[PDB]
Amino acid sequence: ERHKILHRLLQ
Amino acid sequence: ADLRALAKHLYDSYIKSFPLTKAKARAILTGKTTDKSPFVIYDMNSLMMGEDKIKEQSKEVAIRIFQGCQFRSVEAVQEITEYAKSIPGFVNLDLNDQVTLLKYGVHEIIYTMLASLMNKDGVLISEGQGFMTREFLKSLRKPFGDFMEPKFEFAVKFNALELDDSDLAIFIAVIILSGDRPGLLNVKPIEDIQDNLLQALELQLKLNHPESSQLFAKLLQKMTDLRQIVTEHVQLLQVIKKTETMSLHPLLQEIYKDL
Ligand SMILES: CC[C@H](NC(=O)c1ccc2c(c1)c(C)c(C)n2Cc1ccc(-c2ccccc2C(=O)O)cc1)c1ccccc1
Repeated sequence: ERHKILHRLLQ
Repeated sequence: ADLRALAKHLYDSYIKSFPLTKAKARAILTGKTTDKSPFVIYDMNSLMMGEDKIKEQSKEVAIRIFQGCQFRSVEAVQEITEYAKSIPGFVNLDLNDQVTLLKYGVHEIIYTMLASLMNKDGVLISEGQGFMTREFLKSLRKPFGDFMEPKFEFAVKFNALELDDSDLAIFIAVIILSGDRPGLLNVKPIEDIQDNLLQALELQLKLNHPESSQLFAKLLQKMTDLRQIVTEHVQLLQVIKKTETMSLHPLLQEIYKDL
């Protein structure tokens, strides 16, 4: 939520 | 777990995720290839020549270099994230925790692996095609003169352990699965994984470094030194925030936000 890019890298 | 199978799995994944290994870096740094020598960068003219010979951007050296480090850090975060996904159990963790582990783990990992690219006199750059001298980096105008020097200090001590890629693959996995990161929702399953990783690391070091029976203990104690570098780096970034009227890549801003 607060980490859009990291979240995308992770999924 | 089969601890030898785990160690092998992690090594194979590390090799797939990280294109410049310590093995390749050491070959280059000791001149044991497979040349020609990397282009040596020690001043502004050689930096400029290096850009020609060969491969918003500041025409100022200190910022140019700082920007290069940002770009490479953005790449490192992606490689590390790919690697994290290959650690057994990691992708089954709560997604908020996965993000937390990466957020707080990447600096420790980046600086651990940066040592692989360093000797006491400089650091390999641009996938090993260049070598940037430590004294040159030290000579950059304030506040950037102190940007790299703590990384080098750490690296000289850490490289004295003589770890190889198979050791490092497991150590980096141990770093990722750190149950003491601020904000973690389910600490237990992270520690269960780290416990298996520490076992694998211990066996790996015992078997492959027979002369230094307490290398495992020595390696775990490097965390203070590593975290100290990270603290000094964050502090310098604050000074840079005030002094430079500077832009930080969005992924890095994301990592630093509420760090
Ligand atoms: C995670 C915090 C982040 N990164 C670092 O502090 C950091 C510093 C150095 C790093 C690294 C990380 C990594 C991963 C490496 C390999 N290096 C070495 C390196 C050396 C030279 C260049 C370089 C300089 C000029 C022109 C081209 C290059 C080039 O090689 O492309 C790039 C990287 C940070 C946060 C905020 C600002 C800057 C850096």
